[PDB]
Amino acid sequence: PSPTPNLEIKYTKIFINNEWQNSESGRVFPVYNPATGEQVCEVQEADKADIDKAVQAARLAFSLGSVWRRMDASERGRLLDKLADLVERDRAVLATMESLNGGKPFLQAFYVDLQGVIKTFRYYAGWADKIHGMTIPVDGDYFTFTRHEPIGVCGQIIPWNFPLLMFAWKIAPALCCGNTVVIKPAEQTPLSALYMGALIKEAGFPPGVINILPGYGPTAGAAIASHIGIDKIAFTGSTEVGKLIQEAAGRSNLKRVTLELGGKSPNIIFADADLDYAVEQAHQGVFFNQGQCCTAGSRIFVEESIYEEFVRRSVERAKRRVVGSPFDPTTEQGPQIDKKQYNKILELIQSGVAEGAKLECGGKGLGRKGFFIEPTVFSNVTDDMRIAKEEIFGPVQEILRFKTMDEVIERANNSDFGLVAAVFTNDINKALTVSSAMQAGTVWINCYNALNAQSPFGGFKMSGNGREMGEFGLREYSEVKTVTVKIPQKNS
Amino acid sequence: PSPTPNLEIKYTKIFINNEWQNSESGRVFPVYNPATGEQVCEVQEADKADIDKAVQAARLAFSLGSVWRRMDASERGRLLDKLADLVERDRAVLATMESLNGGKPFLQAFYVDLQGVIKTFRYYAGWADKIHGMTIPVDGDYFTFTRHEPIGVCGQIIPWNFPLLMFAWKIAPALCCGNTVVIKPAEQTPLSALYMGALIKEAGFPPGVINILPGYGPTAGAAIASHIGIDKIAFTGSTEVGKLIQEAAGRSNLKRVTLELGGKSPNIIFADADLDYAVEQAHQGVFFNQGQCCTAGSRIFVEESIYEEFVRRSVERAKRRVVGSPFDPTTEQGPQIDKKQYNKILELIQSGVAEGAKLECGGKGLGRKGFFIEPTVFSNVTDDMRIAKEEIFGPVQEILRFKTMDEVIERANNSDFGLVAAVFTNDINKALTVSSAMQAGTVWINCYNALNAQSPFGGFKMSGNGREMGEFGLREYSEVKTVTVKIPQKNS
Amino acid sequence: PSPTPNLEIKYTKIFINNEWQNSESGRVFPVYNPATGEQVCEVQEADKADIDKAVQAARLAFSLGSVWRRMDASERGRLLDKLADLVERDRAVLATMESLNGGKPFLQAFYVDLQGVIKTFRYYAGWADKIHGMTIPVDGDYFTFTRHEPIGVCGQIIPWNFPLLMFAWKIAPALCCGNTVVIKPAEQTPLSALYMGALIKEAGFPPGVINILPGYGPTAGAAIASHIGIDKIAFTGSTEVGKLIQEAAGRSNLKRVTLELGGKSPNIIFADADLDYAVEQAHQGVFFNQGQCCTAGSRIFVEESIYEEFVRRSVERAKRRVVGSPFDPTTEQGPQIDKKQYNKILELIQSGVAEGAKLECGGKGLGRKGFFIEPTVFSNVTDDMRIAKEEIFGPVQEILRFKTMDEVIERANNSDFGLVAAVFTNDINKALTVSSAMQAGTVWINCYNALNAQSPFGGFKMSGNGREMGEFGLREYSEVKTVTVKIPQKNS
Amino acid sequence: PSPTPNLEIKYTKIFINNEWQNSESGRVFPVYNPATGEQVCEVQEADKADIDKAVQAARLAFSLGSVWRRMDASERGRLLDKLADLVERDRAVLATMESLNGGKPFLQAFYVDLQGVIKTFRYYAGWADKIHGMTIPVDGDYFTFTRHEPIGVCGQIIPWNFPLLMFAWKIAPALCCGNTVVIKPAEQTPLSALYMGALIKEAGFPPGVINILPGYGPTAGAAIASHIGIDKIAFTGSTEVGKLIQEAAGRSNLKRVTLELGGKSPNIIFADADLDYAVEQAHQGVFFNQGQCCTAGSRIFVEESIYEEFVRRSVERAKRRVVGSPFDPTTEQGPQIDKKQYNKILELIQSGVAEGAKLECGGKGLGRKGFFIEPTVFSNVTDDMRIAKEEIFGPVQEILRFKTMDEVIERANNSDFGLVAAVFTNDINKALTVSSAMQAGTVWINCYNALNAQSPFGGFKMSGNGREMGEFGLREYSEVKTVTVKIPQKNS
Ligand SMILES: NC(=O)c1ccc[n+]([C@@H]2O[C@H](COP(=O)([O-])OP(=O)(O)OC[C@H]3O[C@@H](n4cnc5c(N)ncnc54)[C@H](O)[C@@H]3O)[C@@H](O)[C@H]2O)c1
Ligand SMILES: *[C@H](Cl)C(=O)NCCCCCCCCNC(=O)C(Cl)Cl
Repeated sequence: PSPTPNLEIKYTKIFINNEWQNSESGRVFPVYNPATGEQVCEVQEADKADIDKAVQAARLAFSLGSVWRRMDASERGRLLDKLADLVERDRAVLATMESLNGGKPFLQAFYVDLQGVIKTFRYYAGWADKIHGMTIPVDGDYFTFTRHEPIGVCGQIIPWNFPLLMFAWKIAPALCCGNTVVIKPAEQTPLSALYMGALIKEAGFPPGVINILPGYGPTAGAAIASHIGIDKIAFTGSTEVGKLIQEAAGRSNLKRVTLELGGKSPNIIFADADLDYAVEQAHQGVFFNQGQCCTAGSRIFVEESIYEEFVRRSVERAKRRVVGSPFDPTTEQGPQIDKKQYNKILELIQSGVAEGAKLECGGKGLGRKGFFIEPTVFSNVTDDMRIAKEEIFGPVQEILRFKTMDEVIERANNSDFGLVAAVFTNDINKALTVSSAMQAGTVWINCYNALNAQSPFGGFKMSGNGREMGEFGLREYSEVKTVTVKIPQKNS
Repeated sequence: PSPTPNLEIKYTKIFINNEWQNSESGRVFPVYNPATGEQVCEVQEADKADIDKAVQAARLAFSLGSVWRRMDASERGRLLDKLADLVERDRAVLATMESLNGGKPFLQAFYVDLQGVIKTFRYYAGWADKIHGMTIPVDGDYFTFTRHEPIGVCGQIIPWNFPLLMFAWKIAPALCCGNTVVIKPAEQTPLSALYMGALIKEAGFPPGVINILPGYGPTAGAAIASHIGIDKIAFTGSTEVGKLIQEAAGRSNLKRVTLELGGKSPNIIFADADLDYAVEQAHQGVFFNQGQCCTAGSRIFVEESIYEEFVRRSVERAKRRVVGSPFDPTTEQGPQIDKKQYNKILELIQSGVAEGAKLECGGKGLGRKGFFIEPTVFSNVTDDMRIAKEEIFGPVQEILRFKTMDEVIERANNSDFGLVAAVFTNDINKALTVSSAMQAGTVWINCYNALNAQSPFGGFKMSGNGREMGEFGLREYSEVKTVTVKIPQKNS
Repeated sequence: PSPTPNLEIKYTKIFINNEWQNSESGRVFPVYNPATGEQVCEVQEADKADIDKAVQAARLAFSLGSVWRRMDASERGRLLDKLADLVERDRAVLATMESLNGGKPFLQAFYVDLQGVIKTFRYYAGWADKIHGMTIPVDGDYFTFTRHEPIGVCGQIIPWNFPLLMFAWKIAPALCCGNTVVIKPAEQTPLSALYMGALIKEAGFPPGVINILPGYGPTAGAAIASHIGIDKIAFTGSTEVGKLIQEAAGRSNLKRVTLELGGKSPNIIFADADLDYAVEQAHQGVFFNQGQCCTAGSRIFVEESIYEEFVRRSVERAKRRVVGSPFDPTTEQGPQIDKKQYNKILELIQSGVAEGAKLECGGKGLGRKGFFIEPTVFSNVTDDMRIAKEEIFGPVQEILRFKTMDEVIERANNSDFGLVAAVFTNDINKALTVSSAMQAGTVWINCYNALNAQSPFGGFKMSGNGREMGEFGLREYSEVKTVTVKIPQKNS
Repeated sequence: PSPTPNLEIKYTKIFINNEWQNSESGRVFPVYNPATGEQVCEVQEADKADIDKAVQAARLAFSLGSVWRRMDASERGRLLDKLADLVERDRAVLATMESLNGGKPFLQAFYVDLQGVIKTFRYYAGWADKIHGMTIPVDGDYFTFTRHEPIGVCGQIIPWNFPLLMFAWKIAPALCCGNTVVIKPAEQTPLSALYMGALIKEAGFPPGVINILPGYGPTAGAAIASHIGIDKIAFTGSTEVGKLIQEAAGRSNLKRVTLELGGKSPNIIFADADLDYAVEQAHQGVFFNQGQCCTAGSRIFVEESIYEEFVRRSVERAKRRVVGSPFDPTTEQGPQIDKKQYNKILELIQSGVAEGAKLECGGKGLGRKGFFIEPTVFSNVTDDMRIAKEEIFGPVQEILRFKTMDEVIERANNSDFGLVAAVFTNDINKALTVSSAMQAGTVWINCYNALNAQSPFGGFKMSGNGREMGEFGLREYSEVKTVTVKIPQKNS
């Protein structure tokens, strides 16, 4: 596959009730190509007034007796499958847009992100008519059952590091369960979300079931978080804003909250691991998607006896990693998303030099247009360094050494985060002891970043709450109702 | 059974690490009998310094390799069953304490509250070794499974209207899942919870697994809600404090939050219901437990053709309702909990008279000592009256009229609350249509207040977040971990 | 839609390993049109040697490391969805074939049977990657989980009354779970099953995963039931043959057995039912599919006070029921399947007259070409009559009267069968009491023959064992393996 | 604990409807001590006439409106817990009976069998009120739910090798689900089951819910298997009789059937296993319970490089295994059950010698009284030998050698049985590849005979049908009913 030549950005308006609208204020905001710094287009800027219009449309679409509420659950599923068909048809267009707008190498957006999007919609297409309540053998002369209903209007806020994939992760389970949605893409990367609005219309979703509101965080995002007519919010982003979201839910209407936030995830390499394999997994585990990934394995603990060789191989690999234009097929790493993130990464790199970590390679920006940074490897990292504690979200690998299993379990768990973890060993007892002891929502054994539509994902500790993907991803998008019926005489 | 004669209050200290402790400040606080106003005893007053000690004890008991972590899940269940046996042995003592301290008629404390306590422990005793994760047929050469682990240190805050029962509702699922607990009873009603500490020690729970911290809201309660070493908080109480709890969770450490809060629940009586049964069920649905129940059916909608007869019968029932000493076996209604609640009820009664509802009977305090209120009935209630909107938590029945099913569904659902609802009709189509349309966590058909250990309970909208009881109550007290193992070759 | 003009039968051979094969013996057997008696075509006649070759192909396709075993579960689901797409593409052809071969009115095969086929494949397409095992908190220092594996080679035998729909009901869950299949359509109706083999190949199922073996019962069917290389058998047909199947499994290799067999199902009409609706539902409930349906409501019990009016309305409806050529859009009822069934029906009708049931209308064959029987209604049926006890499988309606709920529950359950039951009443207490007391696998309330892909179906008593459709339909097609791993130290 | 001095055998009669009855014929049968050959007592001999009375009693106890059918599910659970309490109270008496009657060393009966009995009853006590049906979001305007009802009268036939444990495994899930039971202990070992009747009466089960019918196979057992009034049969015993049971169910009334039958289970030892641990586990895995265990690891495959050392260590262990009086605390191995089993073992030992296996030690009877056999080890066993294919059920260990993982997987799976399997290795990849490839219902990794009340258990292939223990054990004892209600308008 090749990037779509001369990609037209057709959809730049607010999507409400299946109609393209200007912002109430008339304001628009610029969207950039992070690889060149040039403006790609302008987009209508949603603010609190547009959120209120979107919530009203989503609320009306959810009303008892509406098309969306009366629809067979199996037909909700068919609509998700139709949406997957349209994404597959437009796969190269959407991957080009993800590359252009988000800086991802086009072939990675096509084979990773877009494959994840399609598989997510197809997976949840299958769940819609398989969401079951229960019947319960309660005490007394009663018939008791549960109804698993949609919650209602779900507000969703997503970040710039996986714009389209996070859009799909959020709307697929919500729609699977029968909710309606007001979703706010990141101001950096609204474009593929807006294109999805055109596919949502083309697939035949009833108006108001999905409303897409491009805009800034403190305006549009905060309006969603505090809205008294939104029943549930899902947020993926920084831990700092996660706190604000949960606080705003409590101050407003006690909407249900799920969060996916930062990580500083440990990747533990025992001396019996295959080094060809573990070095490459650990390299991808921290450098994938320009380092802009919540799952980044940013604390690699390596057993002492293989530490020097592991560092040696990792440095050779980082020095070889190809940075360049996202449309070039040889590019492995594109730019960071913007100047703020670029500056944040360099400041943390500078703190690592100042705190005495060993800079093995990289450590500087490239002098090109856009926001490109050399693949950077630190060794001799220790637990109290800022780079060992703070999420970098950049192409910065950190390698630590350990001696014993009990020691590395303690150090791996000594974090306020707990998103993912990994252990590489062939010893069954160590693998299961370490994976059971990790305080993390996903633990990989002999792999890294193995995510699948079928398996739930989410944080321990301050990395978030709730799970996404899998069956358990549905639980955050339903409200349980118990119905208890007096009967004349109960028999088993 | 008879109230225990000359009940002495043996347990008045703070319970941490299975030992009885004085408050760090040295302060005690008085506990009163709401039927007489007399002081019953004094109890050690926990504050932030005591909460800090309790969290440390609970964290140590939760450490990997501890007695509580290593215990077979089936043996966690055995301990809950042993606790139930001890409650059963001491049922009269505990019911006497609930009557003396909480104002509940002794026979109701004995046959309702204590029965629910025993059944709750026995129910969750059976779940401990039946909490299952899953194995998942993910894409790719992987073996994927989930582990359902305890979260950690759970802080629990409970109110004064069901002191012992809410104690059991909170600690039983938490312990069943393997958590450790710091629990704060209401300052009005600490005594039965402290007695439970003695039984917890006698049953053999490891030290630090349950810690019981009597004290006030802004001191002990707020110290739990903002504690950075508490992983999860559960709260039952006012909507106003629930909002503060959820905000404090976001501001502090993003601890997981469940809430059970206010209600203004509708009870819908159709003309084809069994009338005398519906009158009695709706009477109990308002007046049970001195009206101090989150489930109170405080908006009774009666179809117009039976409205006058329903009111007349309801008024006759409320006039003969026996109000008196909780220890007297003829007493149906004890006092309200304290002067603050007493005054709140009286002011809402005045608002009902001022806004033109028809005071059919009652409406005043009874006697001079304690906090007794005449059973009160308002008819001709309309939806915009304060007594139709605000939770009263007193013995005040509100009766409204309606004409059509569509109308009453809309009016029932027009509420920021959504805790329970009921419909009385012999028509299967009406019953299913109304119960499916209610925006409430529990809907009763031809009954009211039918609560069972087996069935989940909780609020829609601002009545709460999450569910308690049943299998689903366990979901708030576990963390899901996904483990994904790379394998050489997958076969189905 | 309209019948495919001049339908040529393209597929007439045995389907093994995605190849079209002649019988090992060279023998063929004729296939007839039951509406004219004319021979439609000849089909290769499978016998024991052909079954043996098919089992070998299915076994090789199930080998560890094979394409079908290694495929992602989600990709097994995609293949079922592709098969559904192809059935939809060829819907009119397939409905024409079911009409020409089976006698079903074309419009019914198109809108009922073929819709069920498509919905069945699409439903199970969604389950394949959602079949989960469990992880278990066992006693001791162990990690225990379950794998739900396909059983292996499944033998399936289906009857002539729903040839294509039952073909789908059988193969869809078996393939969903990852099994391979040797399936034997009824000798009267092999044609649509053979066409499906072409679609199975076109969709891309690996060779040997589905093998289709047309032939006779005591030859091909018996060879499947006794085969020592078949792990599981599923049979739908007569109770008599079901007994032979279970016996043959015990005598041979103890293959797992599920059975769907006869019924004599009760349909209970209380005096408050809507007669316009209930008369039509009970009419369709006996007469659907020429009366050739296991779910037939062949014992209608009508409350005394509306019995005469119900009989009057039922007779009027039967007298207007249009019998004729299946291709005529106005036809409601086609012919019976063959002369043997035709003769069985008429002999039972004669038994009814001889035992004193009141023949209200019908009772004779129509005297044209083909096997057409007048729609027949008996009133004054009593429980001891042959027609009240024996499954007729023809267009014969039996109407009984009852007085009390206790009485009708006892008479309804006084059967060796227990496939289905129904109750028509608006009284919620009677509806739930009757439905709960029925000894039947499916109970309808205020409807009849409401079957859905999402709902499990199957018999109590001698109407069968196991369930089909829904999630539970999967349980008969997987084998549970428990894996228990010793670990150094368990923690919760 | 010590064996109970002066053990009186108090309960020797038939147990029907909670009454002790004489046999209808008047016959009694003798019961022997297999360590001495002496007669212990005589027991009333049930035959067809007694089965008939028991089925009538069980049917009446199951009728709608009976005490057992109306009981809260939670109270069925309380009765199982009470039965566990009484077994614990009488643990030493019951273990003395199992030792005296079954030949089990008393300490093994006390610490293994009786612990399993108690844990089984306590586990299923917790399931009774947690058996849930589902509510289902079907297509069309319907409300659909399932109820999981008890099947009815369950016949249960158990063997002599774990008399009390198998009695508990059978009646616990049946009663949990609400069935009634007619259970026939083995003629060799009726005593502990009859004692359980006294405890069942003492615990307070309603009359007729459990009926205990001591007697022989072709008389009492065949009467159960053929009974037209029994809904379900469960049988544990020989493969040959299991085939007869399944055939008899087909011939009689199509009762549902579960079977636990023979095994020839493989135990695979890789060179990288912990060798001394593996030797001891594999020794217990074949010699436990006098070798009379369906799970016996009677094909030990040892990787060639550790084969000679493994043989030498296994021979040393067998030569020191203490065979002697079951009441003696030094005894590890008691006698075989009776003269028939003794002779069958001796003949198979001769077969191994004749066919060229290396007799390393043992091979003859021990002493002159009772049925004691020397612990016997064969090495250089090959797959075609009779001792490698036929279940011995005696203290005969067989050791085989292998070279590759692919080879040992193929040889382990080349069997008509598939009850259990095990693999010993410290390599995670080999452990998971082998366990996934095994055609067996339980696979242990680095352990053997790790059985737990929480884990389901049962055979692949001819080792049986169905699963026992765990949640899945309940599925064989419930009947699923789908209830589908027409509703005016469906909303999600
Ligand atoms: N996958 C993730 O969890 C993820 C994604 C992006 C960034 N981060 C972390 O965040 C750091 C900073 O990046 P960022 O500033 O773009 O993250 P961010 O949290 O500010 O932005 C994520 C989303 O939150 C919206 N948002 C911002 N402020 C909001 C507010 N006050 N109220 C409601 N919504 C608001 C944003 O518009 C965007 O849609 C990064 O360095 C990284 O460490 C994590
Ligand atoms: C005995 Cl199994 C028998 O005759 N069964 C057929 C009953 C068919 C009822 C009408 C067809 C229903 C079509 N719908 C479906 O197949 C749904 Cl997908 Cl379950």
